[PDB]
Amino acid sequence: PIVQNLQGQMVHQAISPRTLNAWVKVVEEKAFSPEVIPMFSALSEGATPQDLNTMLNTVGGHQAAMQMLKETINEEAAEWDRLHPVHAGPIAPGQMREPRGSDIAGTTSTLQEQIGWMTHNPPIPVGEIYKRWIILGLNKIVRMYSP
Amino acid sequence: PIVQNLQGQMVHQAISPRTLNAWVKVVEEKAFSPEVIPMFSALSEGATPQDLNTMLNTVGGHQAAMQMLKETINEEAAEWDRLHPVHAGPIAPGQMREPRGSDIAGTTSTLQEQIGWMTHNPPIPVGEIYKRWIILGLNKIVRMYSP
Amino acid sequence: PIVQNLQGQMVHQAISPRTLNAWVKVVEEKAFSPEVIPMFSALSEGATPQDLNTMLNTVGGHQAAMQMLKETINEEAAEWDRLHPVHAGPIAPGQMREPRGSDIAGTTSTLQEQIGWMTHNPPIPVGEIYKRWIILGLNKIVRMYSP
Amino acid sequence: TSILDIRQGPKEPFRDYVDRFYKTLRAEQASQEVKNWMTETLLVQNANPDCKTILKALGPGATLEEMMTACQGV
Amino acid sequence: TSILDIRQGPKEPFRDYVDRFYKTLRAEQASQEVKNWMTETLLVQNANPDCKTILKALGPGATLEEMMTACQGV
Amino acid sequence: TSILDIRQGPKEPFRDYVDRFYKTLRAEQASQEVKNWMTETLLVQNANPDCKTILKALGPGATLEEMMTACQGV
Repeated sequence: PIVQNLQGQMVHQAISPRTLNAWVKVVEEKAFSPEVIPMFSALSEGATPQDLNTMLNTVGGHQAAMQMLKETINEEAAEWDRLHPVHAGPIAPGQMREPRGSDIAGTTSTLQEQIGWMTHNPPIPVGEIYKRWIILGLNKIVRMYSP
Repeated sequence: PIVQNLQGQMVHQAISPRTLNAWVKVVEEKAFSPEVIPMFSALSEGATPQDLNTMLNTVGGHQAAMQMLKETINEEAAEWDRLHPVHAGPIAPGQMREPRGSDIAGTTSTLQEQIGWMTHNPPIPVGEIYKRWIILGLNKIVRMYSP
Repeated sequence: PIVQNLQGQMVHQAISPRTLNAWVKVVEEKAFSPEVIPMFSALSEGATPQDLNTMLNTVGGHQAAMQMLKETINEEAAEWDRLHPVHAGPIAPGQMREPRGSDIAGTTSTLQEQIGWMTHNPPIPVGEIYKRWIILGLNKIVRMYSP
Repeated sequence: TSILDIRQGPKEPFRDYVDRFYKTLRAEQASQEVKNWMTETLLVQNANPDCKTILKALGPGATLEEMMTACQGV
Repeated sequence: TSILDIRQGPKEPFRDYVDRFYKTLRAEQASQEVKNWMTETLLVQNANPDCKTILKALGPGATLEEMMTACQGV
Repeated sequence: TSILDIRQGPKEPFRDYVDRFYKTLRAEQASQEVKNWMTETLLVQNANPDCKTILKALGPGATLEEMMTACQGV
């Protein structure tokens, strides 16, 4: 995640193993139950896309759901690209590039790039955009997996 | 691992016992399952070759796989030496030596040497080269151990 | 152990209880298995002789092995004294004394003395000398305790 | 076990089968286009006659929540 | 137990035997060259007749994934 | 399970039923106004005759502690 250091700057720090394991354990115990979404939300505080793929990729089991989510993440990403067209002409030397759906999904962007966008002024909340897609896709799952 | 200190320099710090044990427990529980690879990747963040041999050497069980991996690590290392020939003439006093496959595997290099290469400017990512060999060899295993 | 402080000096800090207990638990679970040796090696990082006797003395069970090790430690120590004779004439006021086998085994030396030797310039690696004796004696045990 | 060996039982819920499919698909490393081909093809083909019948009625263009709710009583 | 005493059962999968071999090989401390000699030699020699037959057909130059997939039905 | 399928048993305490209701209501994602409509309507409607009778006597304007204490002996 990207956290604030004592000095008063935003720097990246790694997520903790008993945080990781707590994510694992939630999924083990409460599967598709709604409490998973606030839980997720708390444990995703200050998290990167990269950390969010890590969390999704480290799941075991419920592979039908994991595939449905993936496909929702790509749909929501396809929709990001649709709604926000690429911008006019070449990229400025003085500036950094606008993200695509795949940069938001973490796929085409690097960590330093993910830190550029979030730490820069104005900052862009690529975590929160992926977060809604995850929560939206979580609703899809919850609604389906209701019996 | 080699971590950044508060002062703003990269220094080595030892890996933690409940990190060690978490590595052990993953292997105990999920054996050859794919979730082992992101899991590995997270727990290998900022890790040395030396720490990576420690993790491989501390395995118990699955010795057929452990041997297949070893032999993959040496093949990938043999390939490193092939692709990157040794350089022209004697080593400069002002400079430090280029790594071989066995330095990447941690075998012929010392820790201080592993810290020289990674901390120096430009830095060389000998962890990430071993990491791909581990992940590649993990694919070999996963594909075989599918039933 | 003797660790580097934030200020940039080498100072002694005590070993942790869940480190201690992790040493205990390894021995409980894996007895004489080879994984014990890398495991030992990691948990002995930056350790003193004094801490190494603490670890050996805190064992319960496997007393035949513990005696075989002791006797190996004394043999290896007797050998240290043989190979390295005491030096010519009286000890200088400006200098500190050379170690014997029993100083390496921690027996005749005090902690402050163990910190003098290791922290001083040149430093002498009395941990690593005891470590080889422990590993050598571990090979003896492993080879015997193979069935 | 190979992906071709993944098939739906005569009493096995589709759901439990679809889970098995994307687990085994999870151990296939092929190009995405090939894996798309496997998805639309092999899944239905090794599905049981009763659900297979059901899935034929959904037509093409169908998505996983609709397939999964479609074969629920079967 | 000594490395010479490691042998494959008449009904034991090779796989379970190869695991036993590199565990015991893991408790041998000999030079690498000697341990290479042990690998190519002793493993096949104490392998059962049915797999032994199979392994003779792989010829030399063979690697562990190919041996391990070669004696799978046996 | 659908919200319409939530009903009170003939021997089931209301309390255990109300818990089931706001759990299932917790998995409904509808506008608040609709969920208010569901609250005043469906809860009483699928309540058992003995408590249903009781709840009719509370009249309208009633709140959950008063409903919950009202159907306690039932």
